[PDB]
Amino acid sequence: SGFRKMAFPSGKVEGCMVQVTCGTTTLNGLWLDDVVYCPRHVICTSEDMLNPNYEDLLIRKSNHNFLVQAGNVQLRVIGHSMQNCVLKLKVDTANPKTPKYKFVRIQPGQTFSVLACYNGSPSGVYQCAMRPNFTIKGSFLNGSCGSVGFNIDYDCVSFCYMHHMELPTGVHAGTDLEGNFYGPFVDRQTAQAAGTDTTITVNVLAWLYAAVINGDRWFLNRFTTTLNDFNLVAMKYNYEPLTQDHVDILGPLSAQTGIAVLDMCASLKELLQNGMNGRTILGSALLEDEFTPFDVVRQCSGVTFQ
Amino acid sequence: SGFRKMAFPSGKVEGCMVQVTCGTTTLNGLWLDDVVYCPRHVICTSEDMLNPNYEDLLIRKSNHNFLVQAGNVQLRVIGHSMQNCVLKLKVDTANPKTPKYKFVRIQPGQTFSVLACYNGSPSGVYQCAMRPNFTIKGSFLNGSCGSVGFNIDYDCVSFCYMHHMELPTGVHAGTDLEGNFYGPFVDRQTAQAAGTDTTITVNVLAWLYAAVINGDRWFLNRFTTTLNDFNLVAMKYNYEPLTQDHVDILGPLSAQTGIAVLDMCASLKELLQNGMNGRTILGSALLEDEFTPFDVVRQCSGVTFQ
Ligand SMILES: *CC(=O)c1cccc(NP(=O)(Oc2ccccc2)Oc2ccccc2)c1
Ligand SMILES: *CC(=O)c1cccc(NP(=O)(Oc2ccccc2)Oc2ccccc2)c1
Repeated sequence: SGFRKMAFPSGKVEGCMVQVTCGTTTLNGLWLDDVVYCPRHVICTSEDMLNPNYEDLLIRKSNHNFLVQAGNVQLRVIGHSMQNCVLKLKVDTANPKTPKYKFVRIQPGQTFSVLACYNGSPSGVYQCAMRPNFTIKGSFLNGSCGSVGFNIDYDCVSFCYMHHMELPTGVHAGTDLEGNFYGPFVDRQTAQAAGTDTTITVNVLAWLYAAVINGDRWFLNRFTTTLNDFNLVAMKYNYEPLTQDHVDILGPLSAQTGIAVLDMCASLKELLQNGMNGRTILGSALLEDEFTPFDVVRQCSGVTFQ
Repeated sequence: SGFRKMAFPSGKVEGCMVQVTCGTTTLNGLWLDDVVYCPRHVICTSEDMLNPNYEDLLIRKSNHNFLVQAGNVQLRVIGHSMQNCVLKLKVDTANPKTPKYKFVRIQPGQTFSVLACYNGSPSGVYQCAMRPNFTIKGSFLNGSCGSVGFNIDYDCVSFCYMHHMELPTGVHAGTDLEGNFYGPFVDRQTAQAAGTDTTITVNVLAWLYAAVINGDRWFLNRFTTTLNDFNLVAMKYNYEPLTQDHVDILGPLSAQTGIAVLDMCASLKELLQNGMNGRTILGSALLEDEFTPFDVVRQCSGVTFQ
């Protein structure tokens, strides 16, 4: 029993984290095989905020202008190239700790673990979600860029996020590991702001199923809803539309608990319309939307506490 | 910016996790140097619930009745002893991945990371606190006992918790790494229940300071309180008494924000008496008490967003 915001064990990623320095700029990089991946921001100077031209900035650099430090070992850079908003530094040594890995570009509503790092040293691990507006609500201080986000599946690390920047609302923006930003953001000092965000409906429903699996049914009711009428309510509360595909995805949790998906939708509609009246669910007084259906199945028992 | 329930990076502990089997009972163990630590429950049989006599159960075992599996390598047990509610199995191989480590018995209100494991394989990492009633609100399924809790400080892992059992309210009980339970619990199938719990006042205050550091002052007021009058309110709301030592401990956060501790106490008193009125703090609609003052200082910037 119990339900926590749980991250993947971070060891396989810890062994990949390095420090990259170009001139006076230092940040984190990810060392896999003989390549180090890092934000291309590392070639920026103190003046290059407004409109840096990265191609122009990079042609002015040589391999030896890049310093890569892996623990107490300096790695020699033997090639460099830029791919979208990431730099790839070929080093003369393959990381002996490279895990089995993949690079994945995730959809909004998907969750992942973040290993926050400073100067190539991991500091903490936490779970977050790609928001519908393609920001993440992370916890990052200066020096954290190049920290990565990941999922682990049968010992294969799927990297999905590299941290670049903090927007004015305190939320975070970054790229996949091929350097393409999530969302409309660009790596330049221009007015950029998070777009209006929405609540991830399919994840709220998954977490209501987690609450039931764990033994709690207070918020359930005798009603059902059509998918159309639910989505009318959802739209009113700034929730994302629920698709038939989402309903399909919630199938296994529905079957484990015996609660039809559209019946849980009627539960959620009542919760939106009436609030919680001072009660909690899984120890929260708000509806939680940063657990996917897969996350619930992974963490919860396969046997419901009936 | 941002504030998350952050765990320590778990790699140094992952490399220590093994599987221990005695007869038909299997659970997790912790391999440090040439010793494996595990719950003494591993020598229990299917019938030994009510009142097992562990000394009697153990004298009936030999070294070879214990099977220790570390990845795909079997470790040979060459000695065994029991210390309180843990077993120590001397193996013929020192763990080459042993980190610098210590064993610590923590006070209630202290936090730590848990690496949940099954069959010696880590599954997830999360943060929790030793509650005042000496349970933890973990996330554990069958097979998780022997999973450990830990803090990391300058590459030294301080182990503080080994998981044993789940109580009827779904909260969790376990030992320090020398096998002494936290709380009054015993490892036998007898009616045992969590005692009434309280909210960890000094941690709530730390988290209010985190909210201010991150840029949010809505809940502040122009009032102060004496420590005595605050504790009268605290006692009324099932909060723990605040001591002058706690006030001292909150000194650095007070100094970083310019908010005297007793002024933050007046804030908290108002929040208890009036509720939040639909507002949130650091994205929570409840007052959070599983961040220590040390946790806040570690995660937050050293510069307040004024
Ligand atoms: C650390 C890192 O990798 C990084 C990546 C992108 C952007 C930034 N900092 P920022 O202030 O923008 C730049 C400044 C100078 C040179 C290039 C980019 O990020 C930012 C934040 C909010 C709005 C606009 C830009 C660091
Ligand atoms: C897995 C493990 O290490 C462990 C440690 C202590 C207790 C248990 N299970 P439990 O049902 O009690 C025992 C059963 C059989 C033999 C010995 C102990 O735990 C428990 C839970 C709630 C009330 C009382 C006991 C597993």
